[PDB]
Amino acid sequence: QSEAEKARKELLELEALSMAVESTGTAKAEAESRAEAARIEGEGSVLQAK
Amino acid sequence: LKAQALAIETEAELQRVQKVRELELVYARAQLELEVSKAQQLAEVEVKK
Repeated sequence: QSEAEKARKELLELEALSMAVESTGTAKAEAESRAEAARIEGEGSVLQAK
Repeated sequence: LKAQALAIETEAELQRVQKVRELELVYARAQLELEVSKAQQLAEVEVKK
């Protein structure tokens, strides 16, 4: 179990790189979508107010 | 961008408010000389009588 643990530390630190991706990628995606929609509304509001 | 639209509609609004109130001031002082015209002219018929 000391041998099935020196490798299991390696399986764990690779899951930490992978879980970084699933989380930073998900939050990056839902936030850049809201920033783009609000830019369209913002450039239109300048014209609409003109 | 929200500040650009706030400048556009502030410029528009003050163009109107200025153009309105300046014209209303002309009418306001024409009512005055007509008001003064009455008070002094009915005060003549009061004094002379």
